[PDB]
Amino acid sequence: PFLSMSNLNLHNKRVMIREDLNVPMKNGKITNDERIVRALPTIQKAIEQKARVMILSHLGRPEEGKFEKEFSLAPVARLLSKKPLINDWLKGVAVEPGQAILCENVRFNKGENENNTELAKRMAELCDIFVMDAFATAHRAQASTAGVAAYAKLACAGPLLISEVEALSRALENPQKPLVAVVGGSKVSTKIHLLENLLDKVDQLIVGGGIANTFLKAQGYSIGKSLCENEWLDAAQQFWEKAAEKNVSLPLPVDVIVADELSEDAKATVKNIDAVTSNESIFDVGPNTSATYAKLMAQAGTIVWNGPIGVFEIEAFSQGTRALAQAVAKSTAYSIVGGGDTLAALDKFNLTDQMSYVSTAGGAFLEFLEGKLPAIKILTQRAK
Ligand SMILES: Nc1ncnc2c1ncn2[C@@H]1O[C@H](COP(=O)(O)OP(=O)(O)O)[C@@H](O)[C@H]1O
Ligand SMILES: [Mg+2]
Repeated sequence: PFLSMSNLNLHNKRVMIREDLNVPMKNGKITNDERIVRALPTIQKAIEQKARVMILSHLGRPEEGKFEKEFSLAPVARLLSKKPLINDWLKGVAVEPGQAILCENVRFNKGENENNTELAKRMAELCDIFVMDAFATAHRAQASTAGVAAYAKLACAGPLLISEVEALSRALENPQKPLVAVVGGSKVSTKIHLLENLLDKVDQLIVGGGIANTFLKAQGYSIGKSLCENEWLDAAQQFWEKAAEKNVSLPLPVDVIVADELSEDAKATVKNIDAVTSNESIFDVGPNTSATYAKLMAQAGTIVWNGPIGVFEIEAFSQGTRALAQAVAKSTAYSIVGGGDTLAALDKFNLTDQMSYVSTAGGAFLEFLEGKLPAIKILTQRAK
């Protein structure tokens, strides 16, 4: 699709690597460095080929033009060396072959967020080659993610954006069939565009949570005070029909666990969808349902899963989402998961390293599966 850092010669060149070093911080110190640990090899391969390395990154959300130490990449710069912070980097920097410097937070610059042309051209001035190695940022057009690549002598993607693209697109443009997609969450309305793209691709599709509750109500079931989006019932109904004529299996919950208050404390009751009374709510799938899911995972050649299928955070309402998680683990399909809350689940059940690929990207992960990304567009345009 586009050019890669592996296929380009970096000997003695000025190389500008955009990374996601946007780490959490507490009163001046780093609390989680997984992003640095992930970004390291890209920086090691550049140095090993004796590039003159300029490391580019964002941190928090500062006021453009207003320097504050709170959003300084200083602690990162110390933590990188252990594995200099350059401040006035736009006017130029000498960098010897084989060493690496970290430019100060790119979001300080007047014009980053608008993808200002002038700013971008100036960034492109400062380097021979630009390496977009920041998939978690690729879904927005900003001078440091999009503009710079538009006007840089030579532009390409780094190996991380490569791993992430390989995994996502592996399971979306020639999946080992059957492909199954599990999609859960609070709202149809935040995941409808994802459902649309996957519909043209999957063999089975499974909705969970709010989403499933909306679909069950579009079908005419009663679900009491369960979370649902009434305003998307027509959308859900029409999507159900589209699935039917494409022959995409779309099994809804046949049994659920309900309670009349959401807490570790109240009566959890396993029920047929028939039997949901007027002031109960659905918080999880039942055994019959999560056995149907368990079958499709076991038979799957590929799996894509975004969103827990019950209120897994409370313990009575977690059996459904664990069951599912375990099925994807034991399963032999190439599994791909993503989402803030889904990772949280995979962490709670300590099943994270059993999925073939875990995305930590959040929004860019989601927009890609929707079939929509500015960073990627330009990297190919330049490969051409
Ligand atoms: N039936 C339900 N009722 C209330 N909340 C739910 C229900 N199903 C799922 N949820 C909640 O929605 C969140 C998952 O939403 P979503 O953002 O789509 O997942 P992710 O962030 O993993 O992609 C979870 O935190 C979960 O507690
Ligand atoms: Mg659950």
